[PDB]
Amino acid sequence: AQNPNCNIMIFHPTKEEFNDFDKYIAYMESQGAHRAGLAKIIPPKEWKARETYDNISEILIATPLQQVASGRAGVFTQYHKKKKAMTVGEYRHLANSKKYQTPPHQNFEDLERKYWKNRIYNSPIYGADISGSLFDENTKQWNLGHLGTIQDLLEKECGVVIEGVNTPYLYFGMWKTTFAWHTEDMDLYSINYLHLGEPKTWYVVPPEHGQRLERLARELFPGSSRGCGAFLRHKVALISPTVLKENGIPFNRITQEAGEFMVTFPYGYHAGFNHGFNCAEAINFATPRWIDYGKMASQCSCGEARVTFSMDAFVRILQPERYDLWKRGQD
Ligand SMILES: O=C(O)CNC(=O)C(=O)O
Ligand SMILES: [Mg+2]
Ligand code: NI
Ligand SMILES: [Zn+2]
Repeated sequence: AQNPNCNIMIFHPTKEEFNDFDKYIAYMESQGAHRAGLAKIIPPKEWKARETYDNISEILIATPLQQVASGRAGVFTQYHKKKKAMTVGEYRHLANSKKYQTPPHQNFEDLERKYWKNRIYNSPIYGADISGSLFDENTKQWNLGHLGTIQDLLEKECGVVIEGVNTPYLYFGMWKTTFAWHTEDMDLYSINYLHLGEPKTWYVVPPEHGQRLERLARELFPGSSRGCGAFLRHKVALISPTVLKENGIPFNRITQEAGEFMVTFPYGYHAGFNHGFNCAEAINFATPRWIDYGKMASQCSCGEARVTFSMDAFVRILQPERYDLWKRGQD
């Protein structure tokens, strides 16, 4: 078995190997990359996502989210308070203000220590979940707006044509902005490209050990667990690496820098934080190997998780027994 310790693997494809996206994902999996739940892909030196980022300031962040924490430094939840709209140029100036800017630090490890010590005492503002793309239309390789759609993959594997579309999302971050512990909708893959700015640190649990993380979460968030049998779908819970280590939960960590891709694999729980002002683009995708994970994915039916239009068909076809209850949650 390849990669039996479930380490995060880093890949350096050549420009020739960067042509065929599906084939390269399959290659990474042949080397055991999926066992980690997360892989890094460094593009060939010939490749670029677009020519420059000099003209992005007028993009609108319609609903910036202030991420307010509750709990203790290593075990907390966050809620999202909606703020007034602002442009990317306004948000960058805010990120760089004395109130929000990254503190002085020695290296990524020192900054990680400061994040876990101090995150709860601040409320950073995240420009998350903005439909759109920063890839140039002429970028032919690993263009996250030109991938094969999940609806087409389901149709190719299973023969059933379904409604829905699959488009990318932009994330504008600042110091301490946080993504809570989660797997993707319907335990899909994700791919994330860090277009510009400061790094993003990731934590990940191997898919084979995801249920260990879920059992810890039920212990640590006992009211949330009584409320919902899949409350990590709410995407609000944070647990620090120190707490994971104290409870014996297998996990790994890695820092993504500008110009790098990350791929998350089906049922790979992940969480993390931004180091300073940045912009990432991400989208979900599927392969043949995903189908069995989609059929088994947990679902929130309490009403909190509320998701996209296109998830309806995935539940309806892959999980017909659950469909009625899940849809009640959505309505
Ligand atoms: O970048 C973020 O805030 C969160 N991203 C992801 O969870 C992802 O790409 O799967
Ligand atoms: Mg602009
Ligand atoms: Ni994710
Ligand atoms: Zn729920």
